[PDB]
Amino acid sequence: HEPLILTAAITGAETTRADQPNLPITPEEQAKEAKACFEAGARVIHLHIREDDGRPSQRLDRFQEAISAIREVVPEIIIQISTGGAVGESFDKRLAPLALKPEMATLNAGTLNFGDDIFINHPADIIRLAEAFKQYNVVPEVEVYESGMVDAVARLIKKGIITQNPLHIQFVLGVPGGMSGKPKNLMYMMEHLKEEIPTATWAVAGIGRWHIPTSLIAMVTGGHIRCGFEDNIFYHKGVIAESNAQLVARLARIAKEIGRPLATPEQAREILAL
Amino acid sequence: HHHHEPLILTAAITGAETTRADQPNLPITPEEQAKEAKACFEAGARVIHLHIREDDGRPSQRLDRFQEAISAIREVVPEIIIQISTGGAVGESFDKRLAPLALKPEMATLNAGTLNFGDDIFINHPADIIRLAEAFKQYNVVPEVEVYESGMVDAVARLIKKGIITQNPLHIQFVLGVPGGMSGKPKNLMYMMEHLKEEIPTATWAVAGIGRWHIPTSLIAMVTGGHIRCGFEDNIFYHKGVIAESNAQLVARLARIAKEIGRPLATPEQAREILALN
Amino acid sequence: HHHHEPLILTAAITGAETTRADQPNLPITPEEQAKEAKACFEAGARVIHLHIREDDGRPSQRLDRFQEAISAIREVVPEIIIQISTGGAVGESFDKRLAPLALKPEMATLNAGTLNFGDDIFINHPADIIRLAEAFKQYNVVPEVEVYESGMVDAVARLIKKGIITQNPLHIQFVLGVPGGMSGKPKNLMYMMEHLKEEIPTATWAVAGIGRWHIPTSLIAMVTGGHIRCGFEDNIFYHKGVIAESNAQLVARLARIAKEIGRPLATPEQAREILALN
Amino acid sequence: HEPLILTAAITGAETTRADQPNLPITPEEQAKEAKACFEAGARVIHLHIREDDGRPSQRLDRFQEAISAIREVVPEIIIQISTGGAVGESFDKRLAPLALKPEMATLNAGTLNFGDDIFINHPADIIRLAEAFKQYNVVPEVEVYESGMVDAVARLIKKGIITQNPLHIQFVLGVPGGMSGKPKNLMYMMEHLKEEIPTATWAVAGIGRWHIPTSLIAMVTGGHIRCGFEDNIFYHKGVIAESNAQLVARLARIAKEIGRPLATPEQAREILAL
Ligand SMILES: [Mg+2]
Ligand SMILES: [Mg+2]
Ligand SMILES: [Zn+2]
Ligand SMILES: [Zn+2]
Ligand SMILES: [Zn+2]
Ligand SMILES: [Zn+2]
Repeated sequence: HEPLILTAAITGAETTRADQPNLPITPEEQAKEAKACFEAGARVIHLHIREDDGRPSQRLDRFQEAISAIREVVPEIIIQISTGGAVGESFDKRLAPLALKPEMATLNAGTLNFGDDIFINHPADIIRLAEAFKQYNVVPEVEVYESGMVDAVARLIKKGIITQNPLHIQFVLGVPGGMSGKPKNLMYMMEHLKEEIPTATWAVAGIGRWHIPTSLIAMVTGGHIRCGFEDNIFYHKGVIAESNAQLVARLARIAKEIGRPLATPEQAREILAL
Repeated sequence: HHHHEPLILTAAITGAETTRADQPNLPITPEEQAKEAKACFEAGARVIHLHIREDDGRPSQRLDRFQEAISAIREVVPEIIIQISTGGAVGESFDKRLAPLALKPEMATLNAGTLNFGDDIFINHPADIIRLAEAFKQYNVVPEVEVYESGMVDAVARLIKKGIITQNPLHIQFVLGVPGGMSGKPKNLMYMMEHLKEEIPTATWAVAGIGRWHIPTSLIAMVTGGHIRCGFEDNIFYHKGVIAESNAQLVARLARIAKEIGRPLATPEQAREILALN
Repeated sequence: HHHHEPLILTAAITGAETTRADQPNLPITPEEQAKEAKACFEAGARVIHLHIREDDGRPSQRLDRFQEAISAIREVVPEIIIQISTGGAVGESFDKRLAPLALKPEMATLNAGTLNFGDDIFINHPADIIRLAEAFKQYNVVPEVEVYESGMVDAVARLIKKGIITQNPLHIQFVLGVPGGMSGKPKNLMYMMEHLKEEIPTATWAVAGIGRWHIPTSLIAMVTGGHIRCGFEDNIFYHKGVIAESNAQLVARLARIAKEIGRPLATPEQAREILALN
Repeated sequence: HEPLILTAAITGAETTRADQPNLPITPEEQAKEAKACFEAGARVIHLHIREDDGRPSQRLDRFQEAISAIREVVPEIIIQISTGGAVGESFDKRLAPLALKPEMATLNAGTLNFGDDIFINHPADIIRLAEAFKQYNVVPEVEVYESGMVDAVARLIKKGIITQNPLHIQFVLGVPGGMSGKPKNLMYMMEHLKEEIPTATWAVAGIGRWHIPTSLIAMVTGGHIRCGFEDNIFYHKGVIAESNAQLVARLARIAKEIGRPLATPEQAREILAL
């Protein structure tokens, strides 16, 4: 019965147009998808940007273009920019777009092996990013891939480095190298978070095949849900999705079947302390 | 992966306690139960969990009335599995609860313990559990073992060790949300499936969520390989404060959610195979 | 951190079922119980969970005999907390189980549900649970609420919501390992403490592990802030196949383990504060 | 009732002689400590080496000296060499001592932030180390700091990269950056491992204040236990330990109190598939 906030992670850094022909790459494509997602029930867009050639971008001008396009089509949507970017990107380039003063942005809470590579978040870089969030008055969404990252975040809170309260945690489950999205895991994580950061709220992203199991557990445990091509390009096993909005709409339908209302924009901002 | 695990839906259409005053759509007579069973089957149900009533709504244990209901359902929907309750109504004698196994249904419930049950006690004395287990062997009926608490899993495992229950694979029905029993919160259903895997590794399972626990138990079962029971016996509401129109309406919602997520419904043949009814 | 959580040890010295034939060292008479209570206190126990017996070993509920035992224990060890059982023996009437609250002990048990209990049923009808809860208020006695299954936690939480139990903080005693109840495996004790934290956030807890579950429950409790019950009522063996020499021997082992790990034993004053007995 | 294998991690890479005056640094000191630990109940020594000045070493000659000294005092002990070394050490230097053909050695299963630094185990380096274990016929002890590392190891098993069965996993709990040693966590990890790698055996190391909680849970769940100055220099809060053997002996006493037998050398080798 608690409202449900749906996030659409519409582009990401890695997904190709060859694999997912409906992948939005340009600001205009991203705005069109954001409108469809909003109408389907999404209240947050998790935003990565691309150059026209499809390579990942960290350019401030390009971020401003995408943010402006999305805002103009759906002024009420929450635009959450990524500070993760493409694995391997320099930390300075990942941090810089906070200067655009978005409403929300991601804050990655640890390092992990990530497929064939390593997604690096050095402890000193986490601290400097956390300080930049404060300086630009941006509300973090803290990305957690493993149990230990919750404790790490709790220590940064204790030290006064992360002062946001309530803090919003995004469990990102199913990375090869990170915690999987099996139900035991999501239950463990929400309970672990409740022990360590009792006032934190949470959402879950389930990569690939973990999208459905994470979503259905979150539905009935008060959690919020992320979906989209950044995490999963398939609507069913072996069946490419038509759009990010198709993925959002399924979650909206399930919420309607079970009687869990979707958050209004106002409710989403209240819950996320925006 | 859920795309490869057939889902068995059970409709517990009548029960012992639900009233026509609370749920105007409650099926009471054999004819009414047959009609509802057919609609439930068409909506995706493969098992009916059957209690019977007299025409005036009183719970019954009579063998003639059980046969009337069984035959009515079989005549219109022979494909569905008719699972007889041996739990019956509040305070019923154990003799009357056991007797209908002599009708040789495909399946019947075997309650695995005693618990406080609302304002009363649902009594299953250890010696009676044993004689009921013996009756399942005598009459060649497959049990569905009803579990309301952790310790009932251990109790069943002891009966298996003692050779009192030899059915393998054994089917366990978690019944969660009784006032006096374990609730249907997600932590609990996760705990129970994992506990069952430790104690009875080859057992299969279903969950029934009483009242407000219907939705949480169903969605967890969807994505953990469990099977799902619904129906007026357990829950008369489609949403909080919104009475369900029929048992089939409840079944159809579960079928729609399964279809959304790509989990196939068991065919009658698959339901019988999974439950070891052939 | 365990170095800062006092540990309350309870000795359940006699019980209703344990026999002198199995355990030659079992204390039966008030004098024997007093001697054992003193030795247990010296070994680290702060609470005695008291059942009484007639001289021939039969379980008793008589108020004159309860007063005799209580007084005998108080005379030699006034510091120990004497917690009266209201569970009593197999099949005992609820009237006789309730009556000793009129003796106004510091603490008494309040059994939170019915369960199969070995070959019998331990009956706690919902209406009787309520009238016992009412008696705790009438006689100004603090309850220790005995929980054998998950659903009993929910039942207690409902009585708190209804204002039937107003004791706060409430002390819960998990009793794990009864045949018919939840076992004392580590998964279970972890689940139960976490479930209790969700449902009754301010409750404190202890664990009793019947038989082979004594060691697993004790070591988990040591490092999770729980308190620990031991004694012949629950377990007559020091090791598998090795009879315990006394209840104090069991208490002393727990005290030694606490000392090894640096967890302090509660003083009598701390035990009373924690249990809200002042 | 199942036998208990105690491991003594006697030296490590970071502990100083100033903080723990009884820290063994030289091969001779390490041999003396190993004998005392063996007599107290230890069946495995987890071995890091130091130069005489106390800096961490990866020199093959120095490893051979330590291995020889320990072997000569207690021929029956199992000598498990570390391939973790000091955080920041080159992977080539970490891998090289496998050429000495020890009975067992550690195999770190992932990257994590580790205090102020990052303990790096690139996916390609994990693979090459796993292949070297096979080439030198060394049995791994696989070090796991987070849930996701279990899945990662399971994938390497599926691919035939890790073929050891039964595989021995060491949960290392309490690193700042890794999973903590709280009871919920250890219970979760043993159950998660049972789901993902059903025939694996396990031990736990609890860093610092997590030594006691991890040990007592392991005692009664069939797990094995690591202790020692590498992980914890305190016998009680604020009370420096006298020796690694003191730490081992407490665990032996608790095992004796509860009736869990210590593994004989033969039993330890059987359990660990040596
Ligand atoms: Mg399109
Ligand atoms: Mg010395
Ligand atoms: Zn992203
Ligand atoms: Zn029924
Ligand atoms: Zn008692
Ligand atoms: Zn090491």
